[PDB]
Amino acid sequence: APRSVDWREKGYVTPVKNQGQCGSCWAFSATGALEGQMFRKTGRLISLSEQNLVDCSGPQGNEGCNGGLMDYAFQYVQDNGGLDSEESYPYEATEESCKYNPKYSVANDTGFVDIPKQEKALMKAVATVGPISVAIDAGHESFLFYKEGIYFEPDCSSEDMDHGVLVVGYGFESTSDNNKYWLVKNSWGEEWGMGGYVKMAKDRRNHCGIASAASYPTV
Ligand SMILES: *C(=N)C1(NC(=O)[C@@H]2C[C@@H](S(=O)(=O)c3ccccc3Cl)CN2C(=O)C2(c3ccc(Br)cc3)CC2)CC1
Repeated sequence: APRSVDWREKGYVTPVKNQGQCGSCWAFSATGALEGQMFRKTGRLISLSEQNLVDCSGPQGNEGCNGGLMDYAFQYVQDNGGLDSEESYPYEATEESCKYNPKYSVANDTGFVDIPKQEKALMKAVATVGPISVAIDAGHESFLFYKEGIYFEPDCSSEDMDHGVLVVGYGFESTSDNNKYWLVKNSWGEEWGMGGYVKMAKDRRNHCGIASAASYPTV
């Protein structure tokens, strides 16, 4: 694999969004991964509707503003035969009745791939596929108040993840002893972290569980 990857530079990634006070992180992770894969397929980057996921994917197991799984979201898109654009079905940050309209579907998927639970496998997937949905342990205030640099939290769990985010690349800082990172897009607005991104510690024993539940949709 390349020593560094950044899919933002290749046009795969929409600007950072803000889930607000709705527990819809999973929906933002899922739209980010699907935005990437649709861009690979068609050459068109189109922002996708998180609200469509929040309102409509209960049958697949998602719980609206009380949590969900990216793979359940990918299953919804396949079962449903589509997913509306962000423009057509804007974000409300509250769980509402399903308003999916197939006229404004701009994305599709045919299933999903769960990546083997190791960072070397995650790196291979990021290098070859595009942005990847991942689960992390975000349950420390060190993460809440992250500003810049490589995030490392000694108490982070590799097994107990509570936040879905998007790996858009990886690389290394030239600074000191530990310098590799995953480039991660969050859904907490541009104010948080590095314009909404966090450099998460890479190749340090699956830090925060970033390789424990990684997946992407097939298109
Ligand atoms: C986002 N605003 C919040 N977190 C979640 O919904 C979070 C996303 C995924 S995960 O990425 O943490 C994960 C964890 C374990 C295994 C796979 C994945 Cl993808 C699940 N989330 C959770 O917080 C849990 C969950 C699992 C399933 C359902 Br349905 C609801 C919630 C508790 C694991 C709401 C804060």
